[PDB]
Amino acid sequence: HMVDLRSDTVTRPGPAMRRAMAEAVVGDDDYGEDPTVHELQEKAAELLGVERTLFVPTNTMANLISVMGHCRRRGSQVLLGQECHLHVYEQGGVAQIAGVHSHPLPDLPYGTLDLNELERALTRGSGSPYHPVCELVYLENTHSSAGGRVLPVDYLRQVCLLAHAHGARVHMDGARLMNAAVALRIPPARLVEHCDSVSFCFSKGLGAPVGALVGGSKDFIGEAWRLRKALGGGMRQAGVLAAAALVGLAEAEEVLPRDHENAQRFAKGLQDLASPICSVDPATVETNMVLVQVAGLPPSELCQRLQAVSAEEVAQTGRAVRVLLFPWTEQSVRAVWHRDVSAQDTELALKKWEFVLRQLRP
Amino acid sequence: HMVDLRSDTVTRPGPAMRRAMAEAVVGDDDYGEDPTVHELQEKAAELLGVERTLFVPTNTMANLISVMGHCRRRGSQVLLGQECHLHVYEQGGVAQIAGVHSHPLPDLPYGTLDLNELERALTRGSGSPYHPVCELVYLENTHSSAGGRVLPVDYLRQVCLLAHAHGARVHMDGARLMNAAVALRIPPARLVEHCDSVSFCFSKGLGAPVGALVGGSKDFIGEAWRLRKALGGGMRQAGVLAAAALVGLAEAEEVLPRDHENAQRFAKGLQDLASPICSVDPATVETNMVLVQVAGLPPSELCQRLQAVSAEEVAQTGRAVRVLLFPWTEQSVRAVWHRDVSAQDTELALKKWEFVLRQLRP
Amino acid sequence: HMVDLRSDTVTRPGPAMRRAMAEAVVGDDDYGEDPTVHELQEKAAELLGVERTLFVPTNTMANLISVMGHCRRRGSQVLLGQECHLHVYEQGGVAQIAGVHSHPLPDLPYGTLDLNELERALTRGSGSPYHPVCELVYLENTHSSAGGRVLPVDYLRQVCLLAHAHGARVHMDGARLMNAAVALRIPPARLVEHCDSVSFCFSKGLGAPVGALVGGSKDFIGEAWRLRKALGGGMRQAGVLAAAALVGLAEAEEVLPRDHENAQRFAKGLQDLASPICSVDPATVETNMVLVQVAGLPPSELCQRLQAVSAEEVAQTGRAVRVLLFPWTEQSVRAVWHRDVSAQDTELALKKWEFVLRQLRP
Amino acid sequence: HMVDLRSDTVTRPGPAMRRAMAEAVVGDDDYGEDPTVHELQEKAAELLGVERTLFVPTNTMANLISVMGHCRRRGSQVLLGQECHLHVYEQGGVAQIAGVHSHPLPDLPYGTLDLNELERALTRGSGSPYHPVCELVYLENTHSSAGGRVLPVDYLRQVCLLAHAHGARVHMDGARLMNAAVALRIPPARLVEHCDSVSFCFSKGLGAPVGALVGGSKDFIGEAWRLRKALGGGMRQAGVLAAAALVGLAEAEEVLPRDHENAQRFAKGLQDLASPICSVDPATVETNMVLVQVAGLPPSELCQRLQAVSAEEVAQTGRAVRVLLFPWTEQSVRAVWHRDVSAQDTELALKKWEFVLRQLRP
Ligand code: NA
Ligand code: NA
Ligand code: NA
Ligand code: NA
Repeated sequence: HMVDLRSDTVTRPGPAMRRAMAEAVVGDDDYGEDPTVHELQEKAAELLGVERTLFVPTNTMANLISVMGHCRRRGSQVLLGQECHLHVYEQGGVAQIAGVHSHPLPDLPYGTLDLNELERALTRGSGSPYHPVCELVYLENTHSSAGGRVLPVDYLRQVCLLAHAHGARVHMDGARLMNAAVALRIPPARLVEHCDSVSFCFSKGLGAPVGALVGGSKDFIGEAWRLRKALGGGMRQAGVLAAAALVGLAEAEEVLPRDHENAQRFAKGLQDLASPICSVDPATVETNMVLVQVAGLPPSELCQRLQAVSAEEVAQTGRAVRVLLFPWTEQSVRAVWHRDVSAQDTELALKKWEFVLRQLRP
Repeated sequence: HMVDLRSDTVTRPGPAMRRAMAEAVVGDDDYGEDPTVHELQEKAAELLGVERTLFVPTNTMANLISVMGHCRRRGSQVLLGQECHLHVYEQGGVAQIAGVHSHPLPDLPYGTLDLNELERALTRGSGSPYHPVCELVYLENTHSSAGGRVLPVDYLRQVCLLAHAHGARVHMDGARLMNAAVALRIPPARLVEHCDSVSFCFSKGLGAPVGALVGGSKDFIGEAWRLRKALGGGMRQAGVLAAAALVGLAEAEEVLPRDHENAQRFAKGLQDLASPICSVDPATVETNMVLVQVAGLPPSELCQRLQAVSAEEVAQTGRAVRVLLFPWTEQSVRAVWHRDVSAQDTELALKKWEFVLRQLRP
Repeated sequence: HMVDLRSDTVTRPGPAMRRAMAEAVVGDDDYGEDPTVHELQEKAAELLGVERTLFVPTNTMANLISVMGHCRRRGSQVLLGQECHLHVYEQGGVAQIAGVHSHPLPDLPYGTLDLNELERALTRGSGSPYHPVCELVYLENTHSSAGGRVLPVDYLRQVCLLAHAHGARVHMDGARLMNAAVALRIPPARLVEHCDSVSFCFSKGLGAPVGALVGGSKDFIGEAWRLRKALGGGMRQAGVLAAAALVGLAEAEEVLPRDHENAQRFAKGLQDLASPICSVDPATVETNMVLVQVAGLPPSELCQRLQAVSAEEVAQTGRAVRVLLFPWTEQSVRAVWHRDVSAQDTELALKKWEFVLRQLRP
Repeated sequence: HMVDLRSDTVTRPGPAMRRAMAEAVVGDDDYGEDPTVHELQEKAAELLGVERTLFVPTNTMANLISVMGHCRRRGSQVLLGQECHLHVYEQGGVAQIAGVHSHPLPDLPYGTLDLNELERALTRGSGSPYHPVCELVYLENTHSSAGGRVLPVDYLRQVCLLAHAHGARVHMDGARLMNAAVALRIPPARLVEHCDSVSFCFSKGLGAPVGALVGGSKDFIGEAWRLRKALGGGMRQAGVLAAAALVGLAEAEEVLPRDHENAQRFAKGLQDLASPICSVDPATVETNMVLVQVAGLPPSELCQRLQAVSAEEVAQTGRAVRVLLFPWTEQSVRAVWHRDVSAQDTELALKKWEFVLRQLRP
């Protein structure tokens, strides 16, 4: 048995998705003739509260397009977080493709930026021609590096007021925006109301194989077409991929709560072990991610034992569970849940954790 | 009835493709865990005679990655054709994304570059620190703007000898490389032997919904991984798309000849009309493209009548055929054939052409 | 003795210039406090018929700033000549710094672009989102690679009408704009009336050691300040350099005619030699440049003998004149006159030419 | 009377400089024919312990060239300080011109980077293909935003050891490197030994009108020639500017100590006032900069009164001193000394400060 808790991208297509792709009325998206792409775009337009949307291959390109479509002035700056995906895990494309300066701000605890330091950054070069013009504030809901932490609607409101005052636009990396709205029990459009543009991934928690989109005003999405074309994302018969995305877009309000519940149950069960090696605050688990603090054991070696299977595991637990994880920081590991991790898989991992912890118990 | 001859991109998935997508063993390609992507990559590596390949969303990104991975020096130049796809229909991404200077050379007749002007250009900045360092010679086989003209193997050899002498690499835009190998009756690797890297489109004549790849040495493809990731093409479960691509890769050497025959038959049938309005030399038709010279009628109005249907069309011909075409030059229109145009569709178009020409015969 | 006819950049400061630099009321140009910079900027503003000007280190940066300030849209194109300085001798900075696509057009004979091919290029992507947006037409008066050929006021008018129709701006590389206006006997502002922006070099024919400027509307020059700052041209006490430039700006209408007369006299004297090796049409000499066609002798080797001095030269001519030149094409060499070449130096070179030609006379 | 303490850039040419410019043996530096440029370059090479140097218009271009010549890989990162000049006051040219990602680290107190956060950053993407390749560590000696704080030789050594271990190069922004070497009483080459490249400004404390240079190995400076040419800094007769630079380079080890003494004396005199409004620790004054902490008064209004002159100022002090200063932070102002501020000017400022403080003493 294998429980892959490394990321929510490993979701494989389900039966409904696989048929939807093969039963998809397709066309040339470059000519604007794929109806299944057109459906996904307009369904997500109402879901996200934006005028238009634009299907893109990845959410990485979705962010790259947004930065390029907002930060167009030569000498423009984006205000972003120090541990957001755009700054860390996107090859620095803000500079090597967009040519836009980045001023990162701290946000590690709760995925939020200090609105005082935001005001300080938005005002330092508010008019001076000696400083780059900050034209975009980049937010991440949920924040992946912080542990899937939800950004409150109130924090979203304040950021925009501060940004829109100093003449800057607001984009939200909504790679896990459905996870945030599921946790807050609010419609997803209430989080995007306080934004100019948004990104949205289908390949993560929703279960789709490939797909993402940019959302915003009709003009911003119209300018986004040329940027998607130039970056290499002008696919032809992409209604094959939009069909599976439409299925997961409809199954979000029933699949994602299960991943949050499995995350909470795991965090509780791991806390009920009281081990000096591993510590988890079940209240930090806001969505489908559990950040486990490891002490005394290198996070890489803990993952190695959770993935390994020994005869003694079959002695105490009875099963052979290979728990797959990623070491996140130097003292922590990250587990992420999805629709392909069952609730009994969650219990199987907890028992694998029990065995592993006891073997390395101080 | 409707015959879409605007481009070979409008190829829609067949039943075998649609089943292959839904029956695909998929995984996270970003982690290198999609086996169907690995299969398509390894099959095309042997087909093209390259060490490795890399599945990308479009051939536009495949070309962009090749330029970026070859023209890396600050102050680098690419030698390309004046009417090649990279120079005209890719939003100038060689400059706005790659930051690479372009020196275009004429290529309109046969898709070939004058080896004298190439040698002169390769020598002007061979050592001078006042000129950019030419690091890539960009070729297009087949050449789309010229009418799918095939580049001879000997011409390919000479270009490399001239380039490899002055320390430049050779990339071939093989968006229609399978069409070239079918016309030349040679395996595709014999055209790529005289290259460092190559591009290869699946979404055109091969019938796939989405997909392309970059080919070359293992080192070049390893550098291509970061460029695909940074440009936004690092998809996750892309074995869904690779599965349909594998079907078209196996059906190419039997589907594309039918498209060449339909193109030749159409050009002949148009030549057997002897009309002063339209003229086509059936010897210029080397592949699946027919460049029709228009006289007396603006090329846009010819396309409008071929798509339109009138009561008199049902009087003279008996059917209602909507032939879809794109005006190409100021005095010509471009027709491109694919697997979704049947041989009787070609005859239906020829009859629609007859009617249109006869109404405005002067 | 030495007559350097390689370029007009080798002009060394005169006595009036050297005192003007040492007697210059200077200040911090970055703070806008250098009055000698302010004087040169406003004097050139009236001279060129522009609202404002901006002193820059080189004319290379002046062009780079103009392209950046006009071609600001992501996916913008500049229409320029194939043998203009921006395309050939500026390290392809239109792409590697500005990130702007370049569509070069032929202009070799008279430095003019075929207005039909200009219309064709300005219309091909006039609205299509598949093509880059042409936002700048780049002209060169005089054209250096063509042999200092003057662009007529009428040709300037037509280009602008064609450009301003399709919503593009016009910049003129006026590195030798005073040479053009001196030849046409018109004030320099009459050539810039048909332009949006202009460049202007002081280090060439005017005699200054360092300096250039960008001219245009007050907004374009205000946006140019940030671009000059970012590229590294925000000098501090540059009134030292502006003072020498103001001297040459006042001495242009008395120094430059002498360089044109010496060029014509040389071309005549060389034509009155009737040598099969060298040929010069004295009517192609429009300004201070003479393009000498060489046949039977590699242009590099002719320059080597003109620079060399032998005992036999002292036998036939009596003097030891080292004529310094540049081989320009594969069958031509380029001579350029300036204020540091005297009229007797011109006669000394012609005699050195006589001797050299006779030694290699077929 | 007027004391300009806003920056050390306002240094105006002295008589020896003004004579040196007018007595300069100049030539075309682009052809490598300006001997005075060659002299300044060779003298600074021995002074800084580098193989070669390259005269550039500004130190902004010198830094831009260094970043471009080090951070050349597509997907490269520079490790720099959060308040360093490259990150704040250079229009983000690291991205909008160089296309290089920036990971800034805190440095506000002592201008030093936390070697733990540096090691952590140098290891996060030491091999991972998901992270940009860190190729340059950027240091600033002295650190301008921190108040001219000197970086110790030992701290410089450790940074290189950490960088050279993880395969990164070290560049030092030596805009005020002579101020650092005067404070440390060491030859300047001992600070540059722990570097690959360095920058060096002449227009600041040294007194020159215009000029700076890049230093490093012969190969790095050879690559710097094309970058200086492409950015627009390839001047012709720059021995005019190099001549004045040679004067300040020889007068540095006797002029800069006077500026350090005036800064210390001022800070002491301000400390001997014991005012609740303004506070300065004279031990933070390491060079020619005094960071004055302001309380109760917005820093802008303090500068307005120090520049203003009233009848009561002539009543209490007897003179009319206009002290020119820049508000630096939200609670501080920055004073910088240079050769054009005399020791009695410092006493006149201190008396102007006394008056201003006493009027608003609470
Ligand atoms: Na997925
Ligand atoms: Na297709
Ligand atoms: Na000069
Ligand atoms: Na100065």
